[PDB]
Amino acid sequence: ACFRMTPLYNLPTHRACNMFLESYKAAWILTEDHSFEDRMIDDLSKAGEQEEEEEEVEEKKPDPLHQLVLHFSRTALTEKSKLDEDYLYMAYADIMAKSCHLEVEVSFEEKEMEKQRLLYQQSRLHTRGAAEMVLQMISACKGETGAMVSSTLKLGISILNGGNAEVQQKMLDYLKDKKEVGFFQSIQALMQTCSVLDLNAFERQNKAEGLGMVNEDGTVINRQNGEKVMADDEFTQDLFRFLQLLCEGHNNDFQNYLRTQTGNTTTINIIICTVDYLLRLQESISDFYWYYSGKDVIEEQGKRNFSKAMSVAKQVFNSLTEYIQGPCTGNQQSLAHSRLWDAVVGFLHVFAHMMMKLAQDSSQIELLKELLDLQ
Amino acid sequence: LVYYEGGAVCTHARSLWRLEPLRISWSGSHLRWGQPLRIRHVTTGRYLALTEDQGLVVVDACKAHTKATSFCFRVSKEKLDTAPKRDVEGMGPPEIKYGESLCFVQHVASGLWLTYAAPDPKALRLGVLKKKAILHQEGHMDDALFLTRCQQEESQAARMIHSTAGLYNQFIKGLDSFSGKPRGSGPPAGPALPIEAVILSLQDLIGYFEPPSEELQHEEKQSKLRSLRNRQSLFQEEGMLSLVLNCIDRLNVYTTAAHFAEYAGEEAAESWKEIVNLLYELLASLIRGNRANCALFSTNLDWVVSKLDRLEASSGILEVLYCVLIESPEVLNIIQENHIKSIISLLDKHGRNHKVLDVLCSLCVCNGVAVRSNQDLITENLLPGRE
Amino acid sequence: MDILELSERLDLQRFHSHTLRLYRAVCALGNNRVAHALCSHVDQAQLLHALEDAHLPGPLRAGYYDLLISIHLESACRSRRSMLSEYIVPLTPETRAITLFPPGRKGGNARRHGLPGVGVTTSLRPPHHFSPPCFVAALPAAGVAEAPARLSPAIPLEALRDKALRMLGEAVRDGGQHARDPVGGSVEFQFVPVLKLVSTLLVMGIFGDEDVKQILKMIEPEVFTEELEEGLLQMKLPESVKLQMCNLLEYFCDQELQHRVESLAAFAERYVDKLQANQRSRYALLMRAFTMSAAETARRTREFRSPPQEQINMLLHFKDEADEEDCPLPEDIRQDLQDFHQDLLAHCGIQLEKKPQSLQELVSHMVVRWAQEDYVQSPELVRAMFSLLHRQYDGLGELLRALPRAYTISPSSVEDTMSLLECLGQIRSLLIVQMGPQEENLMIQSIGNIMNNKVFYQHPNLMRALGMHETVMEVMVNVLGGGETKEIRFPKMVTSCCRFLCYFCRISRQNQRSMFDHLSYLLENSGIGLGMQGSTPLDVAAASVIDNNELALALQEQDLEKVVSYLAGCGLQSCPMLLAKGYPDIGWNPCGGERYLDFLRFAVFVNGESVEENANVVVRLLIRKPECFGPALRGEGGSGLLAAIEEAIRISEDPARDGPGVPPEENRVHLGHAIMSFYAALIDLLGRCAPEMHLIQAGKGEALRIRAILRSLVPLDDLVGIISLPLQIPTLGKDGALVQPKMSASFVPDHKASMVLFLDRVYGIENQDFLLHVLDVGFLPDMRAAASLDTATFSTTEMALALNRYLCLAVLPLITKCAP
Amino acid sequence: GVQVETISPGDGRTFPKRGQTCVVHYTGMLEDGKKFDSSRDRNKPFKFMLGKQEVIRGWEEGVAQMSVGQRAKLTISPDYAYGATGHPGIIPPHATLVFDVELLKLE
Repeated sequence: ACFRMTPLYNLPTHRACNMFLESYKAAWILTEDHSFEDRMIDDLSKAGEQEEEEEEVEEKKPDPLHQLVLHFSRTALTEKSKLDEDYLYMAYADIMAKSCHLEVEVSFEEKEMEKQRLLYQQSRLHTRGAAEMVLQMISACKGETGAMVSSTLKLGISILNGGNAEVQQKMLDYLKDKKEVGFFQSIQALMQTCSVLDLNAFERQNKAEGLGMVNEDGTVINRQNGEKVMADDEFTQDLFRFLQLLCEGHNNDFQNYLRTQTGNTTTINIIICTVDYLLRLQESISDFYWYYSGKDVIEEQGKRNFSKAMSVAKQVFNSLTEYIQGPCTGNQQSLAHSRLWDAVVGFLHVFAHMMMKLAQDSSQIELLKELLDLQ
Repeated sequence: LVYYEGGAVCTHARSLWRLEPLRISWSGSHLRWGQPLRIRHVTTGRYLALTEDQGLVVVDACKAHTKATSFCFRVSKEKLDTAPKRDVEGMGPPEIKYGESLCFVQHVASGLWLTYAAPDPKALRLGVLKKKAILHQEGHMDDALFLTRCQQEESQAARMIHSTAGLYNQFIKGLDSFSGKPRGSGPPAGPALPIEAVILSLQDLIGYFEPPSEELQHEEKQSKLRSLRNRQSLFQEEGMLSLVLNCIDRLNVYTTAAHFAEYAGEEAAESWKEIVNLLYELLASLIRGNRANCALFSTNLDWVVSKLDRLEASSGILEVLYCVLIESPEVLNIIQENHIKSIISLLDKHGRNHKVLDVLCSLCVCNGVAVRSNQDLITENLLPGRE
Repeated sequence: MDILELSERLDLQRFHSHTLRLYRAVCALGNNRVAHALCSHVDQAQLLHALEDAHLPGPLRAGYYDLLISIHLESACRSRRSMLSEYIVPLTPETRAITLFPPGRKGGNARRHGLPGVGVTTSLRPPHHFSPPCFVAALPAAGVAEAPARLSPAIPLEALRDKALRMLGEAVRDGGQHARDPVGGSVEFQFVPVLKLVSTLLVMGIFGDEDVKQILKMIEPEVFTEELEEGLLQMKLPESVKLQMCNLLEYFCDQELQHRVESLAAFAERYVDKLQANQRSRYALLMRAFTMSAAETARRTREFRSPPQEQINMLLHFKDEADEEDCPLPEDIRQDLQDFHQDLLAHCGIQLEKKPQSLQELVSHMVVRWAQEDYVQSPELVRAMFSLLHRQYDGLGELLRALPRAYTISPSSVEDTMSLLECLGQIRSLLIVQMGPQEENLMIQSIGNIMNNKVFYQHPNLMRALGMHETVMEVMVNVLGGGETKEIRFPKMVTSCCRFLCYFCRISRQNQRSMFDHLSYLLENSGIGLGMQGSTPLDVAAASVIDNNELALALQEQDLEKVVSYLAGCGLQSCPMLLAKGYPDIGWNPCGGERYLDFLRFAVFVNGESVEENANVVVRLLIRKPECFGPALRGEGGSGLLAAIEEAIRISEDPARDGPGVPPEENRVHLGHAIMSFYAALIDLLGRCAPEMHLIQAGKGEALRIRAILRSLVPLDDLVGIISLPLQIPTLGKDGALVQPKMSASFVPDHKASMVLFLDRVYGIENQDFLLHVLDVGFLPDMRAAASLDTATFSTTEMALALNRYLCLAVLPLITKCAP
Repeated sequence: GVQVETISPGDGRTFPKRGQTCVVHYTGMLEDGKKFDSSRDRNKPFKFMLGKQEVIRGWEEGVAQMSVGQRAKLTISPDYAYGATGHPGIIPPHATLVFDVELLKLE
């Protein structure tokens, strides 16, 4: 096969040019970094000459960024059976999410300054309706996982980072005055869609990698397919991080709102939904541990899958902790009467046995450390 | 008959029920376990009842006699019934919650428990989601029922459907009574028709279904549009559309108010034209902006086209057709040369009206898709004459 | 009257405006015949006069402009815009000359941008086609739906473009004067039509360099001066005019992106030439210096051992300067790429005065200033302006997203590529319109032309970039959805839609994977396919999954569950077309069951080995729903498989049970054959699902369980009975006229081959006594029959051929295996 | 069939021959008087070669009788013309056609 692999100089010119195009794109264009998000946000934020007219102060016309947020909110509010993908909304949401965070001993002065700068950058958005737009898009998605809702969740996390009480209050007030069940229905559907470890998919991927047949086009040995096991882990962490940030800072009002929505005709308990997802994840982890129980040493893909699962479980634990913290007595009682105890039992079983197994081989030290942090 | 069913019926009105405590005073009090009550179906007006001949059914109020129709909510199937509760003034303790409490419906006199019948043979073959509900001595675990709120808009719509159905069916019956009987040089000698009630109901329903103003702000307008779509769908599912069509047909049999008067009298003849126009307007309001309701006319498009020539409600019929054509591609696909020629004849006979041209334009294209046959038919029939 | 009287006569104005609307509707979306017809009612002279008429009301003026565009320009602009997204760049000297910036003293990185829309474009766009309007021409005798599609009516494009430029300039000048009698009664009615016409002509490519310069000066003279009058952007305009300006700016940004792509392709050509020469020289050096040091020589040869794409990646991996040394290339060849990269970054503006001095700065400032000056009430304008702003701020990402649609071809392939582009344009046009016989004939002709074309075979990546398979799928599924329940429309066109997609999968794995991605959706539309004869979406799915272990393993459960549910439904009710045709009513649909069964066969069994992951699931699903097995094998009150076959043979003999028995196609279903084929396919699927010998040997409990389940489902005695069952054989009688069995209505050897496969994979043959039993009952008689048929008259008979295939494929290999 | 009436005389000596391209201007009207076609509005003369059958029988025979510089009115019955099928959108079925044809030159 290598003998047949022709030297590139023998290769025809056009094929070589296309190959050069892909190689240059990957190595050079992607590697190049250009930051335009902050500049674009500042340019759109600045409003010009309104002081010159002096009636624009009474009028309060939207600035360009405010107008863009209003446009996207209009699209979200528009009555439709399904939310059509908008690359524009995706790109602009990415830009704002970037702008907000815009991120070995740090002084208290410095830390406070970074907090203040992040608060200002978040104010640029939530003064212009970004939080309401985020809620509207989550309601619009109606429980269908997608890049749109991923971008919306990223924007929400970006503006809510640090437990912004002002964003929390705006979101809660908007939800309470609208009294719409679609938001929490979408959240519930998204959790139900969120995936867990699948031993069958893991085995299928292992078989594929073992085959490693050569592609007819050129040669691609051990070809790799898109990760089947827990592919939506980033989305799951984003969703649960958003829910956590909403309650961050011991916001009892929003905690109780998650437990129950008094004004709304129907109620969904996000805490119990989180417990259910955690239970599903625990069952998956227990089964996967059983799969690896007889085997002396876990292989690299198994380690990676455990790591993804434990990162997700870490985020879930942090979200539940943040719900109950403050403390919120209603959330405490709901969890006490939920299946969290069974989940903890299974987790303890897995923790003990995997601890003993992982201690045996030193190469597994990092996974052991992650396990201990999860405990 | 009563069934357990899942799907759009949860949104639909026919799954709605109203709880009526036996006591008139403080009927709005908090419900309590073991409280005797009656269960009424809003749209039909019928009451859940136990009948020896057909077991669990819905019966009319006249037949309801407080032994068939009396039911209670029980937290647990274990039955003691040692002491009946005393009547209480005021709202009372809040025993039963929405969406949380598990309630078993028990027929007080028999003590039987509401439950599913279980599949009959070949029902499992069909896979139908309908499970007939029965009153049984033991029942199953699963018998427990959640109680869920209903929006004020939807409850109002259900009651309105009940009243409108009763009124329009009475009107249809009155028409059918003298359908073939000329009054001659004498009165029809039948029960007076409810002309004023029909007119007022039609006007109120048109105002009910009126679309939101364009000047309205975007979010509020979208909310109004949703409410309107849901309300249109509920009325359609309960069949008010078909009732309107039946009334229109009965009124159409008569060409003119005088021809109507020979059967019903002058006092109804004056209101004949107003009623037909109002009916067409109500139909248009019901179907306007509603894809499904406009699509229903694919089965009967000739019903609309045949009536275009009529003078009394020409504009209303044309608006109905325009709504249908803007909404439904199916109608466009099922269009024919006869329909196109009828519309062109409408231009010729009723004069130059741009609304007919707009109808023709809608025929050509819907949602970015062109119908070549309709385009070519319009060209061949309209243009070459040049008149 | 004078049409100008409609200014005061309002009712007539509305009627005529809506009449023009109707004209546009009838000629809308490719009805070029109707456009030719409308050319009679409204002529070129009328249209041009209306374009130039100041005194017309705005509705009529805009209507006549739009009617002109619809009759003459709309289809051409649509096709051109559809093609514009892709960038197929031939390798030619014109392509080579292309540079990011235009020759000048300043250094390329710092050197000023060339004017957009001016220069050399080598990307392939199919030419426009027009037909003169003539109404005295001879009427073709050929019937409708057979005649070639009519082209859009011809309009003199040079005169039209000169007129449009002149009218736009006059509008700018008069807007400068701010007169109180605008054309159409409004600045909008004045400007919007001319701008739409100009944008259409730009997209169509009519305007040349100098006229593009004139339009650019009209937009903004100061920025677009090349080395007083007030530009449109400075005028002050309503929202609709701003929207048309946005469309023009959109076009010019597209041109800038296209220029970047073409420059990159040209640089690729030159750089590849240099790299190829250097690589050849280095391998000559290596072939000379292998004597010096073996190890280092071999390590360098590793490069040439790597595939060419890996060689290119390694050669280009010298950006960080940390990997500079490992790259064999010299500093000059590296520096050429570095300079080009810097120039491209400068062109995109990534490298960091009040006066804009560039299209990007102009557009960004204009959008910001508009938003600052007013709260825009048009969501369309808001979207357009902010999208264009996004492009200006990130051109480089736009280039990144455009590159996958860029492909380089030799100039030799240009004619074939253009033919393919024309065919794809027709196919894309077919999407919007509802299907008819004429559109079906056109789709079939385009598909056949594409298949005949070589580029379809040589350049599959180009097809995938063009998204032609997705277009075919969309057309196919629209037709299936239309009249889906009643009966399938355009089966011929759907058959072509497989042959195309199904062959497209056969061509390359990446194509097969791309179609695999849509597998589920094909399966969602498959339900009708069972009634469908010929190729179907189920066959498309089979092509997607066939002979690729990666795809088979990637296959998701829910699809198999859906297939199994369809198969159950087939086992439960009969097909409604057979009853409509009068076929005797039965419980179940063996034909559709067969279709789903062979799909599952292709899924489970790959390249001579079973995929246990899919096979075990299939078995579990089938046992959960045993209706798929058939009314035979039901369990309670169920006749055995052998009795089912015998009853099927009796039915085949007896008419009024095989068919209605009251056929130009001669494919009419025969119930006995359908039942036997169903059961044979089920047996084949089960045998293929059966575990492999080496798993058996290892003792895997799941494999043992599957084999036990299969054995319980199918007893060995029934298989041996079916194998023993006689097969009708040709004979001569009554003057020797060949009496020859009808295969479609008779038991056939493949039915037995399925049982043989099941026996081999599940039950196996281990003992001499059973081997001899099988030989005496079923195999030896069939071999004797085939041999006897080995005569001049019988040798070519279909039964003889079927027996030979059945023997060689199933029986003889088994005897060789069991020879000891 | 074709009825030819001279509006303006030509040379009287040159007549179209088979295989010879005829260049004309024409204005097409139905017998009721409605105009459906004119080459002069497009400003481009119409060219057709005699005996190919590009144009209808009425044009073939009528122009055969015409001469250079000749202007004539040609009346063509439906049989010569598009006939019962007609020209959709443009011409109704069974429509007699009146043409004002000037034979500019032959080439």
